[PDB]
Amino acid sequence: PTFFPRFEF
Amino acid sequence: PTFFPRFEF
Amino acid sequence: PSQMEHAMETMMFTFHKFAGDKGYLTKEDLRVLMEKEFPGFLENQKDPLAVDKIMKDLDQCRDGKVGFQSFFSLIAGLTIACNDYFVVHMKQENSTVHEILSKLSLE
Amino acid sequence: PSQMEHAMETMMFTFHKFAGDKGYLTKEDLRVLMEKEFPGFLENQKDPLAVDKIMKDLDQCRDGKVGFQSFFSLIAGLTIACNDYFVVHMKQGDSTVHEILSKLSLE
Repeated sequence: PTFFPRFEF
Repeated sequence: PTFFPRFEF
Repeated sequence: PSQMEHAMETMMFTFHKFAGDKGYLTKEDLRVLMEKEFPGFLENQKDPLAVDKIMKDLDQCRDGKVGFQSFFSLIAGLTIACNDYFVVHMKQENSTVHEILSKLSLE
Repeated sequence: PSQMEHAMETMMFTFHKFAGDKGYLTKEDLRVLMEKEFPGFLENQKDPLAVDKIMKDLDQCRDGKVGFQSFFSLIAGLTIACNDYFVVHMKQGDSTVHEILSKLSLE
């Protein structure tokens, strides 16, 4: 149960 | 946002 | 190329090593993966059905197929468990990780 | 001494190595971590205050402290992003992860 950040490109 | 299992000992 | 970058490539590569062109892991692939990457972990898991129970608890995984994210979910599980232990029962690492994994069992 | 096992150790070690004794990472610790461990990444990050943006997001970053768990969030974020890019755009020879992180930018 952990929330990660989103990296695009 | 990612669920993970819980390992003890 | 960082130690960290290498760790990441290792994670990606390992998954793909075992998943193969189809791009996911089944129980079988997973089983062998762990047998090879987390030696002794499953034996010392005092259980026969162990890997099956694991899948069920992975991030998104109730159809026999395991994605990279589901997979990474597993790493997170182990690594964190290791760290919580390491933080408590010690303070040295110049494997130790191999040693901790042996003490761990699922819930 | 396995390979996933090393990767996990690297991860644990790196957090701890930069965190130091206090047990957590401040925005400063984290910036240098990323400066050493994700060399080109932060530089090619065309926002110059990307670290701030990343720090501001980190799951439990609100006391300015960064847990191992939080730290792992970051690894997951990058790895999974790397992997998605890898699979769509390429599908060994090292230096790719390094080259993928270059094209990576936050939300």
